[PDB]
Amino acid sequence: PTQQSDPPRVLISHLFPDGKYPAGEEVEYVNENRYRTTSEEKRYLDNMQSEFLNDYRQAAEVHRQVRKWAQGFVKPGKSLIEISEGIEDSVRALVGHPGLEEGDALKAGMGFPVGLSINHCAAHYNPNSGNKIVLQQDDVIKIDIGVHVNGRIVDSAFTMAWNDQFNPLLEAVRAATNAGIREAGIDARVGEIGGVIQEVMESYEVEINGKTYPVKPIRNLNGHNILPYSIHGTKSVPIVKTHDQTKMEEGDVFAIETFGSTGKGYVIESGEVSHYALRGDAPKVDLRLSSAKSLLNVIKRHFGTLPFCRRFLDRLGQEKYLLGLNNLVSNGIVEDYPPLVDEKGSYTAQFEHTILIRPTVKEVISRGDDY
Ligand SMILES: [Mn+2]
Ligand SMILES: [Mn+2]
Repeated sequence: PTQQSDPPRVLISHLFPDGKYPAGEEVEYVNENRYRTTSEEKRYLDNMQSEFLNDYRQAAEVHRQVRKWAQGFVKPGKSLIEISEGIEDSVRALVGHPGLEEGDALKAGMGFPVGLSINHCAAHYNPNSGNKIVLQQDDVIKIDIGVHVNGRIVDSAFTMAWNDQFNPLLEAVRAATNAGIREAGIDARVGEIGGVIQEVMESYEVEINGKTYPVKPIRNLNGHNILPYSIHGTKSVPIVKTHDQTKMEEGDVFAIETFGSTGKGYVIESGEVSHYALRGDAPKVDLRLSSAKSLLNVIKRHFGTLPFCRRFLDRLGQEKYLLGLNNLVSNGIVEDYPPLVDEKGSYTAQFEHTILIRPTVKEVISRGDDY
């Protein structure tokens, strides 16, 4: 009767005609916070933020519908460019914002670049223009998609593979992410969550080419809280046990992500850079390159503090910007985020959800029937 298309092009509001988007997985807080579910005070407080919640849920439903398409489309033989462009075009169509006029991408659309990270690369790879890389049968790809509505950013990610030998690695990381999500809640201490994530993940091992490898958490990667128009707040959620005693609090939003690896369990920056973000705390700089000054205005007027990638500049007709972009990075105005890799020959996997720590309940807003 009324369904999404292939690829997704139907405005999400057409599929939810009352303008209300579905809640994600709602979980009661445990023990001394269980009173929150039925507390009239906390229910009224939660209801004050109905528009915030509904925007978050719109972004999460777009995320689900686009990743459903991706899960059916992405296979060996597809190019990274066509996958990324397919995801991006679907997100923008569903939210109704082409993101070409100044300010339009800041209303709704991509929350950050599409991560398409293969094998020993765990994160922060996105093809730049002219990229010709095609997925192979023995690849393990992490697809990290961000959707925002009015600056409410849903960050959720999953891994795909086509050779069954990798399945235990994917299962390990999915299980570890789900254990971290289960531990999350008001007053939970992030370093203790990390220990639970680690215990679950390290209970897995995977045989690759005749040798058995323990699955190791990537110890220098972590989840984080999410702020308006800003993917990273000040709080971290480690994926190993640490003595970070920071607590989750009412009103927080967290990206609970875990990464597992058959290699060292540690990543370094390596490879072509595609991902960038304007720092809200950028210092004052006497910019002399005309092209750094013009590029900064393009960035502020189109992306604000949302992360962007090179192709997001290319599609705005920017052609001579790499000098200026590197200058804004060197001057501390824009941060760069190079691809992150474990050792050559290793395989890494990622699963991630966004959770809302509401006054009443925990909402795993990006949960779907897929993961
Ligand atoms: Mn992510
Ligand atoms: Mn994240």
